[PDB]
Amino acid sequence: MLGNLKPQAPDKILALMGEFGKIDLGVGVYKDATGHTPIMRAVHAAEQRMLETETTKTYAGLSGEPEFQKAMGELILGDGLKSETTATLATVGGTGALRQALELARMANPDLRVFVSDPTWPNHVSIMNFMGLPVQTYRYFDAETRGVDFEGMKADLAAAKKGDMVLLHGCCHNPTGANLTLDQWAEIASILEKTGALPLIDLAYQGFGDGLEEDAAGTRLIASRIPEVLIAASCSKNFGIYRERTGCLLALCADAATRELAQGAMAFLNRQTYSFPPFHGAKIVSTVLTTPELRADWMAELEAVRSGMLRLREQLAGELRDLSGSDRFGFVAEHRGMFSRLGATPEQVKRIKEEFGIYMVGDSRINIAGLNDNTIPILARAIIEVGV
Amino acid sequence: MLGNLKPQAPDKILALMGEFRADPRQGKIDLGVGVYKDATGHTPIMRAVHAAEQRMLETETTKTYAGLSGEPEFQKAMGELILGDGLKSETTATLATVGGTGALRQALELARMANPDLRVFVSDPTWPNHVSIMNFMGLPVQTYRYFDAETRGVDFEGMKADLAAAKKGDMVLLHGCCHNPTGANLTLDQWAEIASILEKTGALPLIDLAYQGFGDGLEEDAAGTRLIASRIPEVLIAASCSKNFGIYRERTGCLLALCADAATRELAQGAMAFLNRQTYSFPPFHGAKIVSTVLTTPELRADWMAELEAVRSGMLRLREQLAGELRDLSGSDRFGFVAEHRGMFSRLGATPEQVKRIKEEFGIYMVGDSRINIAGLNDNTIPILARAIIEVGV
Ligand SMILES: *Cc1c(COP(=O)(O)O)cnc(C)c1O
Ligand SMILES: *Cc1c(COP(=O)(O)O)cnc(C)c1O
Repeated sequence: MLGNLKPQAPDKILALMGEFGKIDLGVGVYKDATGHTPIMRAVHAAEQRMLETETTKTYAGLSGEPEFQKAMGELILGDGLKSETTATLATVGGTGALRQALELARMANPDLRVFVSDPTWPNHVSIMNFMGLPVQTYRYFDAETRGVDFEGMKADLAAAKKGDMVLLHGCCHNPTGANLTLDQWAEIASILEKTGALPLIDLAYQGFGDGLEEDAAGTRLIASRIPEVLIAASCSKNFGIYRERTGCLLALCADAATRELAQGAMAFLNRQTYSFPPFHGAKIVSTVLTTPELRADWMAELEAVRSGMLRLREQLAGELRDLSGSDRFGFVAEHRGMFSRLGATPEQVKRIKEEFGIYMVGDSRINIAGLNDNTIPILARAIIEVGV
Repeated sequence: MLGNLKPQAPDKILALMGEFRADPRQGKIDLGVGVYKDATGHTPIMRAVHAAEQRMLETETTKTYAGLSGEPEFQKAMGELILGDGLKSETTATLATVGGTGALRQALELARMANPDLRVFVSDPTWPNHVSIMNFMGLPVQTYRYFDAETRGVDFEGMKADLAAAKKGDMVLLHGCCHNPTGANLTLDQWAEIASILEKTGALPLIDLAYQGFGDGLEEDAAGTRLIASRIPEVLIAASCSKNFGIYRERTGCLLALCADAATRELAQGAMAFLNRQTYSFPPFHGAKIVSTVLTTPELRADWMAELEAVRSGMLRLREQLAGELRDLSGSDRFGFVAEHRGMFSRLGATPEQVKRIKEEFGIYMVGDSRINIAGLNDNTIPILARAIIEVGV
């Protein structure tokens, strides 16, 4: 039996995590000045309170806990949360939210295609291939301007037929760092409504872009326009609870009847995959979000992080500038998120890691959070010497 | 498009729970629960577990991404708990999953990858979530005789006669111990015979281990699992930590893939890691960390085993009380099976009419297939339940 198993290729990001004074600029995890990803204050306070209040660990709810579903929905959709038409499913991280989203959609439409961005988070395509779902890409990144090829994106999306799904990153686009503006989001809304394609929003960095509410702007706009939308959210990054594996899937529907259908289908999906969703991380989130004192502190720490990285971006672009007179490496300061695609060709990347000891994802994706004024100059010279 | 979604049926648990909660009767009983409950009808958090969570709170510095297939401490601690000294890492592939269910689903996916023409054989009856998962995946499900309705024991001749029809490559699902929902279990000699059948047919055994420690003890409950692990070169084992550790909601379990050689081990381990990544990526840390901490910390380990021990003994004497009550009431040893059955559950052998006659006449609720939870009994309940059984002529 097991001997017939075909060997499976390594994951882009996770691979370097293993192959890793070395400078780690790979895996999408935030790190403080001392190269450590700390446990957020509000999070630590939440767990302390949990240990004291919980009296049992019995089987809880199949789709998660009501407190979690309600909290997450308000965080993402703000006052646009139409409870009577929204289904919520607690999942094993954002990745699980995506999988469940793909399974739900396929159940409803056995003949669907998925339009993903060029480029996009690698696991998006691996999972789709695994499920056997036909993937279609759409122009998003402009390797020249290092921005978004909006004209090409609209061009490609216009072909989406009713029944197709279009995957968009709610904010802080992994791995490019290039993002759409609110006006651009409104145009996509037009396209989606004209074509009737079901949009699936990957929301894994709410808080790292321009703030909690602003980062959700595009998603709230799509939800206000399109009658049926899917949102897969991850609590890993913005709550700093990566290993807890907590996130959720929101299914926005047109009528209260369809909601019940989807909610049941969602609950069924958990049952056939792993039964109940993990409680610890979800419990942490609901505790932070529902406790005013804890929310305020969380918001503050998250704001501090976002600002820090934004401060690092200026520095990096500045260093490179001094090593170029006055040119092109400014995109770094315009990119919003935790990643930024440089441009270093495949061979250039390997050379940098094997010589300068700095690990960055093959497609030149660098994690700006894992950098500081003591390593920025090193990176600056490292990429300068690697030329082009 | 979501409106063209076929309506998925509700769990069923909730329905029974609602029917119960709605009953205005003051002395209604609920033996349909699927979790352990103490004398006061509560599902406590085990001591060693509460101590582990405290240790973690005071010693953990980060919650970054950890291991894709679980943590080394977890994998080793679990593997040794289940297989004891018979564990050989060079051939054992391990994967941390989201609960036992996750281990099952990942086992099915793994085997289907290895053999697309896989057929699964499950017992009659089995944990209903089993067939459900298989149906969802579209795997051919075959059944083998198991529960003898007249004696409430194992119809072994039927089991082996049916299992003889399994072909090389097919998968056979065995409950390692405390057969859910029947309570009827195989003896080591019967396991030895099953081993001979599996060897002869070349079928791959999938062992569901969700109650190690609830039957006759830790080592005793793993006996059958170990016999097969040594006899059969390729074995898959799906363990759960929900019940024996009382961490139901944490969602902790693991899939062990025993392979014929080290080359196959790396091949299996790589595929298992791939499977987690394609489903939900990294597995949940908390519950697994609690477990490994308890198993590796001597003081904790000891306290945990002592608490499990007490729990097992309590349910066992509770079975004797009921069996004795029935003995005095029937004037026969007809319900002696109650005392022989091991586990948290037991099938009375009552028909749906009987099950509902008991409910409407006695206020005692139970699963439609006459499956009761021994933990839901006590000195007050046993007398009532004993009478109900005799009264409806079960
Ligand atoms: C982090 C991330 C995910 C996955 O988050 P998990 O909680 O780790 O599963 C999904 N999509 C994108 C774009 C991400 O950046
Ligand atoms: C309880 C049980 C399971 C479930 O374990 P989880 O950790 O809750 O998924 C699996 N199989 C059997 C036979 C069980 O009794």
